[PDB]
Amino acid sequence: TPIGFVLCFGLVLWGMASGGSNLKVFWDVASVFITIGGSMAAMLITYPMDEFKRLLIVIRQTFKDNGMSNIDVIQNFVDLSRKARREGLLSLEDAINNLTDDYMKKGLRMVVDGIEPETIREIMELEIDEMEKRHKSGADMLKTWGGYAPAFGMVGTLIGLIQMLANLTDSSTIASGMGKALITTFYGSLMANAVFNPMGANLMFKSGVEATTREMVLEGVLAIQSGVNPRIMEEKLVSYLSPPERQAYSKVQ
Amino acid sequence: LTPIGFVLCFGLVLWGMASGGSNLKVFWDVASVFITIGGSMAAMLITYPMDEFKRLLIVIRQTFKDNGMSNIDVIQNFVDLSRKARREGLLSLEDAINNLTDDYMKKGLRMVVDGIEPETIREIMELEIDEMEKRHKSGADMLKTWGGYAPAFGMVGTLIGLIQMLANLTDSSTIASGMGKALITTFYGSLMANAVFNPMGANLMFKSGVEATTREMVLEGVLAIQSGVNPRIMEEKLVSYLSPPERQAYSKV
Amino acid sequence: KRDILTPIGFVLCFGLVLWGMASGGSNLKVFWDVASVFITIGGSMAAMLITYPMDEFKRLLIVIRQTFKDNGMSNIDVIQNFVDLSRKARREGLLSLEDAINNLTDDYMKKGLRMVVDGIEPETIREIMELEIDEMEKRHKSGADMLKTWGGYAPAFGMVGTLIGLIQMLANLTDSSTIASGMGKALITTFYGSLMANAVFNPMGANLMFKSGVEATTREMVLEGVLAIQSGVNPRIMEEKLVSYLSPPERQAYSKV
Amino acid sequence: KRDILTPIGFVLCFGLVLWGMASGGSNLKVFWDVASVFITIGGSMAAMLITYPMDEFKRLLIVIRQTFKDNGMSNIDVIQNFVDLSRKARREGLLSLEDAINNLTDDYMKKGLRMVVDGIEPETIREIMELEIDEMEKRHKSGADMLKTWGGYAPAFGMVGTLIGLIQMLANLTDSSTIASGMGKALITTFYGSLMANAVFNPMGANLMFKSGVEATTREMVLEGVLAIQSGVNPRIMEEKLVSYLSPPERQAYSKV
Amino acid sequence: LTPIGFVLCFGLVLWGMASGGSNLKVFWDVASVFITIGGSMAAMLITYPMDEFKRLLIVIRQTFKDNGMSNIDVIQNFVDLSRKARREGLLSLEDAINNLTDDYMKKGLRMVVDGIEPETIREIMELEIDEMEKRHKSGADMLKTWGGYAPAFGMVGTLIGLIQMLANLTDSSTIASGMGKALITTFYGSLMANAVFNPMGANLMFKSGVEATTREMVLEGVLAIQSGVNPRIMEEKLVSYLSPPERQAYSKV
Amino acid sequence: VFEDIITLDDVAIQRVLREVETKDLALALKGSSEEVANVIFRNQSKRAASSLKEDIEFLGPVRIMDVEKAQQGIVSIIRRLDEAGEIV
Amino acid sequence: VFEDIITLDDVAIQRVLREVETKDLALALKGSSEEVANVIFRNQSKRAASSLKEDIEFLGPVRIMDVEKAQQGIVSIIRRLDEAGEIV
Amino acid sequence: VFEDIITLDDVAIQRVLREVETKDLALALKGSSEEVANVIFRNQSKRAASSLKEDIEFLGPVRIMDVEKAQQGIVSIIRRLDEAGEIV
Amino acid sequence: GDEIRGDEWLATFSDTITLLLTFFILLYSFSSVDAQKFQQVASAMQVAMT
Amino acid sequence: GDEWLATFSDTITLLLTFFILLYSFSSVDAQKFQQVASAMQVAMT
Repeated sequence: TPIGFVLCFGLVLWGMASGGSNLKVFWDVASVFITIGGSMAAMLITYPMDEFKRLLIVIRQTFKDNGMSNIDVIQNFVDLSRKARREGLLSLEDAINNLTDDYMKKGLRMVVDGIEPETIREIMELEIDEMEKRHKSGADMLKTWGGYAPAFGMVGTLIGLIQMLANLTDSSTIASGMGKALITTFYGSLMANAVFNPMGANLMFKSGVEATTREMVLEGVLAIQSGVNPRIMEEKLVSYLSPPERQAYSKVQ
Repeated sequence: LTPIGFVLCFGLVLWGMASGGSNLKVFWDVASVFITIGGSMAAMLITYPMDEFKRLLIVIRQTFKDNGMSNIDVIQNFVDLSRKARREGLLSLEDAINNLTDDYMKKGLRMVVDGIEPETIREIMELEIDEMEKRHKSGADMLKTWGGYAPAFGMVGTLIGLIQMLANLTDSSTIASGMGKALITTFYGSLMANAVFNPMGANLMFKSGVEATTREMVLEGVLAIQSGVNPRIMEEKLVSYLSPPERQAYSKV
Repeated sequence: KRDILTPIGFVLCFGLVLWGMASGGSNLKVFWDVASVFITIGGSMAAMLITYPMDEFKRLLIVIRQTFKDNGMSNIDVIQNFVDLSRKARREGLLSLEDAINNLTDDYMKKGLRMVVDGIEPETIREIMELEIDEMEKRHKSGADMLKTWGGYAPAFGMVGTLIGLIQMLANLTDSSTIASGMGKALITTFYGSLMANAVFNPMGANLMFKSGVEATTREMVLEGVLAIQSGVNPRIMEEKLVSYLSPPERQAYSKV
Repeated sequence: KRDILTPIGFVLCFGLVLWGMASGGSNLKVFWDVASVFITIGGSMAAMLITYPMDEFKRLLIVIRQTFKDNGMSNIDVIQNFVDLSRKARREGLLSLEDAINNLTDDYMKKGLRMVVDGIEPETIREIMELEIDEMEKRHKSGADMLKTWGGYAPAFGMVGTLIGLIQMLANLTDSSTIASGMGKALITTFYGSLMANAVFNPMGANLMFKSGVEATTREMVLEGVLAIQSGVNPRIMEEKLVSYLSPPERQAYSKV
Repeated sequence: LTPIGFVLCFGLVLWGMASGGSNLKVFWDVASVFITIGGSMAAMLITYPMDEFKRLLIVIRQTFKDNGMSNIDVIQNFVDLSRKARREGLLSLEDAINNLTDDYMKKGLRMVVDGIEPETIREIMELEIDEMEKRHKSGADMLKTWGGYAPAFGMVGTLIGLIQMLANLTDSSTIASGMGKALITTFYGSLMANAVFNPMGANLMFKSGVEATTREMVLEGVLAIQSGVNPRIMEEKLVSYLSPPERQAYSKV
Repeated sequence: VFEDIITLDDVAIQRVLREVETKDLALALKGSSEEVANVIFRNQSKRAASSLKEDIEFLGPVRIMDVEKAQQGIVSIIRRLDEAGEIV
Repeated sequence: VFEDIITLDDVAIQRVLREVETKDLALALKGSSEEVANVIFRNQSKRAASSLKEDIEFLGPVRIMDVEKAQQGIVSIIRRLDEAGEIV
Repeated sequence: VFEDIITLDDVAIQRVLREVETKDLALALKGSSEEVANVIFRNQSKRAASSLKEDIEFLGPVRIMDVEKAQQGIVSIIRRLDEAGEIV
Repeated sequence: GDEIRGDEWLATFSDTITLLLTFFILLYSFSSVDAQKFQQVASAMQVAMT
Repeated sequence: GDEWLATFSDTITLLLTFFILLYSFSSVDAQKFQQVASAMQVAMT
């Protein structure tokens, strides 16, 4: 949700407008090219085109791909463990296909197809690893851009200061050129702190949330194959829930 | 103590602020509050959707008021339970287990009373420890992330202040007081990071390690109850978790 | 096929900085002074000579230069070369590839293929070829770490220049020529240090590691292609196993043939 | 083990700082500021109370204090004590050692040897005594991490006092007394924060980690001496394995007895 | 490593200091050296025990001679030893072992001619490599720690100078000279960190990797001689340890 | 036989009950009377007994022979435990 | 069985006790005399004896036949090491 | 039966001259004539032939009847590939 | 081991203040301080520190 | 070993404290400025 972006730039824009100065003192078309274009050009040197495409994919996943609730994961696995206890293991095909969650039908499908549990863990732990690697790579790209933008804004500020010293004519315009040269640094810090750094941390946090759910699903899938009691399956999977989540789960199950 | 540390931290800083006879209103600026607090808050909404932010806020609040039993009292309960289990068996501990106030000692001991092999009891209990540590880390990481955002948006507000005043100046005296108003937002971000967010994030990390030691202590001793070890041997292994100040306090009790 | 992102980035990065430098119609000479060159560029380069001996520093420079001078045949062309070799292998024998192998340009490919022709055991070839990849990755990492070391030294010596400029300015604040000389030293040392770190050294080091990983993947596919010549497979099982290493953009790129 | 670098380092560190403060004709009262004490020393200590509850804060302070004590006896004496114990245990049996193992002041040798005399299996003894080493290292790491946490808090609150002082100074430019108070606050808060971090907290926490590792090694070889007493061996194979744990500059010292 | 980088580093920086017709005596202060070097050295004494300093002196002394064995030389003699181990048997490798000066080739080679299991040889030789890396890493950490202490105590001296000057201002014309004089300690700390301590710490880390590669190369050659590989087999196995500049130099000889 | 479990003491039954698998216990409880299950329900925890309640009910009509083989597993566990410390 | 232990010297009785474990020693000591326990709880550690003080009480009811085999087993181990350095 | 190498086609000799050791093959060629050596050198890689030449000039004096062990082993290699893709 | 440190702002702040100090030193180089106004401040700091 | 950069920005801010205070009690000489401005051009151009 872009609610954070609207609030971030809205409060910043309000802060500039809060002072009696017009907003034109913060606008500089040349400063945008030095900061945005300079840091973007360093990103082109830093990263190949393949990393940019993977970053764009992982960014779109954040705004669209929601996931599955951990309360639903335990609720489904507990019922699946219960049903696989009353009936046989080769009786959950109707339930397996009706699961509205990827990586869980696939994990359960190699359980009914009789592949070794250790190979199931390795196959589905690698899927966790590539998800983590994809998010970490995209997060590092955004964090790298979050370091480039203020660095190139500082370079643009230094250029403005050096130019001002060379053309030193009026002492009453020295401070005016001081603030005009600082626009590049303001652009760099604003883009780093309102766009790049929070979005990179967003990918890192979203990776950890997904990794916990995938490990919880993998734990349930392995417990279905090596048939455990529904009490043991629930007790094993409850550990992934926070204390607030356990009370919510206890009411339903 | 954390609740009194917050009172002491702002109280001691405020006393130093007012020590030289200066009025404290020079440190108050509504616009600076909204740029620093609001801007860092909005950046946190980019990193965390306002559903995981609430859950992480509750996670932080949960650790602030929880008051578990002491480590010394863990020894006494386990020694008493081991002595009683060697007289009337494991099923005699059922009434004593329900009188516990841990929900982690209770969960492990209830698996002990039922027929649950030590292999799955261990990995279930270590899973609870690992997921507890991950939950504390995510809450601490959220606080540490805010401890970086607040000075970051204090710096953004300082640039806004510096640019605004350097553009509209009337004398060298009004410029000097312009820097003071520009630096208020940086002061807000530094104070919020160093007095609230960073110490609270490190507090969660410290609490996670303390509870992890207690839970490893409880697990190593839940397995000793069902393994039928001697109460003296159980106590000898259990007391190798307490500080020497705690070891003598347990000796006299 | 062709890496065009980093030349575009270099042209855009230094073109935009140059455009900003000349934006006000000012002389570009104001951004040049030997004192700042001697402090930041000279100081950080001499600090690099403390970390890296000249023999090893020059050696890592060639590794960096060779990594960005990639003129070899593309991953598709290697696969099309292996199926061509596999076709002749099962028709005229393994010894018939001696002339074809010696005409190859990839030294890694020839090394594995020559062992296959001479009859070296399959697990010996894999062990040697894997060690070729592992040591080449380590060499590339040393070159990239060298650039990252310089990317920290240059801003560090640009802050030393700021201290030099400030002290020089403060000691003679009534000279007006020491002030100008000190003023330029402080600002331009920082200007040089941030340009070296953020426009050259740090982006180049990260760029080097990405090229190393791509080249390692190419070698891992060449190893399987080499080992499939030894076992002996028609260019139908070879083609399917080789393209599993191909990148998703490259997987269907050759699908027309 | 009669460490002299730490007492000497502290004397020179504060002696040089004090010599710098009393350089020329400066009166030492100018470095004392009550407002500064409240901001950085008080502020960082109060932030320490947020991170660490007062009960656990006291515990870690006790853990830090105990690690810097003279402890008991050196690595030379424990080998001599174990060899003397081996002679007495190999003649009068494992028992009759109660008097010898009760006047000791180790509290870790005593714990292991009491289990040996009682007749506890070596596997149980080894796992209990190795658990003591692991938990002691965790306690020492917690104390050292607490010192490093304070080493980051004090300069952080020293910078807070700088902003407080500058804001005070710039908001009361017509009042010289408020200007003087604000500037004195800003300068001395940083001075206090940098002294606490760089002269005390950061060096001392690292010093705790080195002492923890040395103590862990001492406990690792006390366990071997305890287990070898239980598995009765003559006092020549005991002194064979105990000296293996000695440091390279310590093994030859024992050879001269 | 020759000490020409130190002469270049201080010499090139000193040329920049004196460039704009600036007198160098404003950068010299004997008391400033004691505050910066002595203060950071006293902190290092607190930080590190005596044995760590002795170990640091050993690795630093080693890195300034480096009169060891070239990688091209290692393979050249290993390939020659392969031929003799094939032409005249393994037992004939007794005079050639004692006529070389490597102190690591000999230890591994003497193990080969003494009938020791390949896994046992790999255990001993790899542990020796890890010991060498640990010695270099701890030495580099010590120099990096000193590279953080020297600027820290240089700033302490600057603060002392600023506090003392401010207590006796009385002139309004000696402030700039006083501030410049106080800044000398910080300049000394930064110069010693960036020109001595940090580059030397990175030098030890780089030297560790170079020696680790040479020792891994020797271990591969030692195991190849034990198994009696073809001289062509060990050649191409050891050639995959040389840079392309080294491979063309080795083939031409 | 499995019908001799009633005469055993509560302490001896409790040990073997948490050793016998719930499926094995459920399989051997169909061939026994209701009074047999009472000595089994009491000598187990509430959670263990609750799992037994659903396991016996949701197992389905099983062959007579399958019940016979299950009782051997339970009746043989107490056979080796006779000298291990259990008093009969 | 288990009568000629008082005559056995104080040095050697400690040696045999290190072989027989707590479970075997306590099982044999139930069907013994008061002065044998005093003999046993005088060549043992002060706190090790207290461990066996409660163990013998904890067993409670037990088949009498377990006493002789433990006593014979304690008798058997003495004979099998009777040729060692300890006095016969 | 030896000396059948010179009778087979080049491809068959190339395959069988890809898994024999360069030492025993040299041991089986020192006593053979030049025509047998010729069919070996040209059905092998240049590096492999150079390795063989180095192994025949530094074999030393060896007794008879052990070469036939290498020759029979070399022939036995053809026998085991007679039931494979190779043909005679 | 991605440690979260809240020091990303520090680089921008350090460089911004550094050139602000360098720019303010330039203004003071060609400026004249009021002796009477400075004398008040100089004497007040002696009272405050001592 | 870079925790000291926090103190450096602290000290540079401390250095800037005096000059912002001095600048408030200052006026442009309008002649020393010409000397500094003229020498500014000579040093860089």
